[PDB]
Amino acid sequence: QPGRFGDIQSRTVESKDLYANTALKLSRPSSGTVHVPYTQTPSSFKYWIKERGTSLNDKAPFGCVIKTNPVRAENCAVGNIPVSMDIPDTAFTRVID
Amino acid sequence: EYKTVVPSPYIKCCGTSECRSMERPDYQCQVYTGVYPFMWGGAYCFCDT
Amino acid sequence: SVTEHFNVYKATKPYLAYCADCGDGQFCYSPVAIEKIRDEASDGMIKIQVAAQIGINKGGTHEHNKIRYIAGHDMKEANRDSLQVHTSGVCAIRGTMGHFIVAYCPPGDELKVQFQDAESHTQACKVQYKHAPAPVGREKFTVRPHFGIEVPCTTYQLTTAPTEEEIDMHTPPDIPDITLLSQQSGNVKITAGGKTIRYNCTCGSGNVGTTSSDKTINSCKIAQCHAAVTNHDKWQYTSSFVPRADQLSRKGKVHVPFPLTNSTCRVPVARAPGVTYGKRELTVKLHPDHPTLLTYRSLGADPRPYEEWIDRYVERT
Amino acid sequence: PGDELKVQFQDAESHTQACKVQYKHAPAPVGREKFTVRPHFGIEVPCTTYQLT
Amino acid sequence: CRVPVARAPGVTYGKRELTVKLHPDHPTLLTYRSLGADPRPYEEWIDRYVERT
Amino acid sequence: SVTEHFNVYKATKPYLAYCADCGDGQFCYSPVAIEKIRDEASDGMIKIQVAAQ
Ligand SMILES: *[C@@H]1O[C@H](CO)[C@@H](O[C@@H]2O[C@H](CO)[C@@H](O[C@@H]3O[C@H](CO[C@H]4O[C@H](CO)[C@@H](O)[C@H](O)[C@@H]4O)[C@@H](O)[C@H](O[C@H]4O[C@H](CO)[C@@H](O)[C@H](O)[C@@H]4O)[C@@H]3O)[C@H](O)[C@H]2NC(C)=O)[C@H](O)[C@H]1NC(C)=O
Ligand SMILES: *[C@@H]1O[C@H](CO)[C@@H](O[C@@H]2O[C@H](CO)[C@@H](O[C@@H]3O[C@H](CO[C@H]4O[C@H](CO)[C@@H](O)[C@H](O)[C@@H]4O)[C@@H](O)[C@H](O[C@H]4O[C@H](CO)[C@@H](O)[C@H](O)[C@@H]4O)[C@@H]3O)[C@H](O)[C@H]2NC(C)=O)[C@H](O)[C@H]1NC(C)=O
Repeated sequence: QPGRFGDIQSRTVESKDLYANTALKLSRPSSGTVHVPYTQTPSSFKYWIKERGTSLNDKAPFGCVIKTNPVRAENCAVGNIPVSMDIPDTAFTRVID
Repeated sequence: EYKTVVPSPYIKCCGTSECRSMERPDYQCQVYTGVYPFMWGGAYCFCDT
Repeated sequence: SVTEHFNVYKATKPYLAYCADCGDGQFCYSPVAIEKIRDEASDGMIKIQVAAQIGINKGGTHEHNKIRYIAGHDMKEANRDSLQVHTSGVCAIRGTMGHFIVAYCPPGDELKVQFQDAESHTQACKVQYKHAPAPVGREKFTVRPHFGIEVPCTTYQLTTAPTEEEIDMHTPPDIPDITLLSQQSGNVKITAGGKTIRYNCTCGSGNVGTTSSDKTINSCKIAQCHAAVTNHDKWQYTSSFVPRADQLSRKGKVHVPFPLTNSTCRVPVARAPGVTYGKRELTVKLHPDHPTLLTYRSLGADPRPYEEWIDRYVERT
Repeated sequence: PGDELKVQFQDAESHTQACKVQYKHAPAPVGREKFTVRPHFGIEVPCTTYQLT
Repeated sequence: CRVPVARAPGVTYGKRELTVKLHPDHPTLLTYRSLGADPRPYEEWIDRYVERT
Repeated sequence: SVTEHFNVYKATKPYLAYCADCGDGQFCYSPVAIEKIRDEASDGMIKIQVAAQ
C-alpha cells in the first residue's frame, strides 16, 4: 500500500521485478518554465524508522533478554529440563573402606 | 528505500512526439500540448504554439 | 587527495537551473541549484548535489581553493572560501568534491547554499527540507559531554575513489540569446563571437545556417530572426530543469563519491537515582536536566510495562 | 519569526550599533497551508505587499 | 503569492461513511459540512499521518 | 582599567585545555575554554571564566 510498510517489494537482494506502487502521477508545467512536476506519497521505509515501537526486551514476559543478530531470546526462566545418566561402577567407593 | 529517477524533459518546437510504454516498474509517461519554454536568454523554441 | 581522481571531470561544465527561491523570495537562474539531497547515514551526515563544480579551475586541474561556475555561457571562477551551508544555524562542511557537498547541519526546516561571486555578489539557493535525525541513545542532549559511553551510528567515508554509482551526463541542448541580433537599417547582423549560431529566419531566404562567422541578410527585421548557440563539446548533468537535447541514449558518466561507514558516538549518562525501600515497593526520586526516559517491567508471567519522559524533579513508586 | 525586532549596521568607525524593541512578529500564512519557501509548482492566490518604487 | 497544494488523499468507500487517509508534511486544514438542513462543520490542523472517518 | 590593579598579572600565563566541543562537533585542545561559569546574581548575568588571559 502506498505509504504503509512494504510499498517497494523485491523477491531477493539481487533480482528484478520490483513492486513499486507509490501512486506516481504527473501534471503539466505551469506557464513558462522548463520543469516536470509530479506528486507521490513518501517512503514507507522512512515511516518505519520512527513509527516502529520499542524492542521486545522492554516488555518480554519472563525477564528474558532479546539479542538480535542470530535472533535470540536468551536467558529465559520457564519450565524444567529432565535428565538421565549412567555412571560406571569404578566411580563409586565400596563399603569395605 | 525507493528512488524515483526522472530524466530531462524532451521538447521540440516544430511538431509532435508520442509515448513509448516501456516496462519499467512504475513507468508513467504523457505528452503535453502547446507550451512556451522561456529559458535564460529569452524564449526557446522560436514559435508561439 | 589523489589528483587523478578528477580526470572524470575533464570534459564537464556547470549549468544554470531554475532555483525558484534565492533568499529574497523570488525566482532566479542561479549557478547553485539544489538538485536533490539524500540522507542515509545515522549521525545525520547529509550529502548535497549542487550544480556548480567545486575544487577545479577553468583548465580542469585539481586546485583546492577554487570553484568554477557558469554565467551567461561563459566560464568564471570564484573562491572556495566564503562558501557555507546552514539550515537554521551555521554548520561545518566536512569534505567536498565536484558536485557534492557533505555537511553536518543542526535540525531545521530549510536548507541553503551560498558563495561569494567574482564581482562580490552573494547568490544563493534555498529549498524546503525537513532535517531531523534521531539522536542516539535515550537522552535529549545537544553538546558532547567529556564523560560518557559509546553508542554506534553510521556515517560516510571521506575518500574520493570511484565507487559503483553514477549520474549520467549528455551533450547540452542549446542556449537561445537575443543579444546576438542587431538591426541597423533594414539589416539583421548575426555576430558570431567564436561560436556556431543557428537561426530560423523566415523572410524569404534559407532558415538554416551554422554560420561560425558574421552574416547579414539585409532583408529581415529583428522580430523575425532568432539566434541559438549549438554544437558544444563539454558534457553536463541531465537535470530535470534543463531540457533534453535529443531522444538518444546516455553518453557520459561520473561517480558519486563518499561511500558508507559505521561509526560510534559519545552519549551522556544520567546521574544515579535516589531510592527509598520499605514495603514491597520502592519510592524513587529523579533529578533530570535534559529529558530522560524511565521504564520498567515485571519478571513474572504477566509483565506490566511502563514508560514516560521525565523532565523535572518528580517522584514515582 | 521571533518576538523582538533588532536592526543594526556598522558605524564608519567600525562599531556595531543597534536598538531593540518588544514586538510580537509571527506572520499568518496566506492560503490554507503553513509553508516556508515558495514551491516551483502550485496556485496563485491574491495578497498584498510593498512595491519597490 | 504562490502557494503549495496538498496531495490527493486515498479514500475508502464504506457503508454510509468514508475513510480518508491524510499525508501532510507541513500543516494543512481539513473542513467539511453536511449538505442538508443541518450542517455540523468540522475543522482541524492535521500535522502527521492520521486516518479519519 | 586601573594600572595598579593589573599588577597581579605578572607570573600568570594562559594555557590550553581539553575542550569537549569546539563548536563543529568534534573535540580539540583549544586555547579558549570554559572552566566554570556562575550566576550568583539573580538576573541573566554571567561571569564566564575563560582560560585565556
Ligand atoms: C523556421 O521557423 C518557422 C516558423 O515556425 C518554421 O516553420 C513552421 O514549421 C511548422 C512545422 O510543423 C509548420 O507547422 C505545420 O503547418 C502545416 C501547414 O500549415 C497549415 O496548418 C497549420 C495547422 O495544421 C496552421 O497553423 C497553418 O496556418 C496552415 O493553415 C501543417 O500541415 C502541420 O500540421 C502538423 O501538426 C498538426 C497539429 O496542429 C498535426 O495534426 C499534423 O498531422 C501535422 O503533423 C504543421 O502545423 C508551420 O506552418 C511553419 N511555419 C510557421 C510560420 O510557423 C520552420 O520549421 C523553422 N525552420 C526549421 C528548419 O525548423
Ligand atoms: C555496519 O555493520 C553491519 C554489521 O552487520 C554490516 O552489515 C553486514 O554487511 C555485509 C555486507 O556485505 C553483509 O554481508 C552480506 O549479507 C547478505 C545477506 O546476509 C545473509 O547471508 C549472510 C552470509 O551468508 C548471513 O550471515 C546472514 O545471516 C544472511 O543469511 C549476503 O547475501 C551476502 O552474501 C554475498 O557474499 C557472499 C560471500 O561472503 C557470497 O557467498 C554470496 O553469494 C553473496 O554474494 C553478504 O554476505 C552482512 O550480512 C551484514 N551483517 C548482518 C546483516 O548482520 C554493515 O555492512 C556495516 N556497514 C557498512 C557500511 O559496511
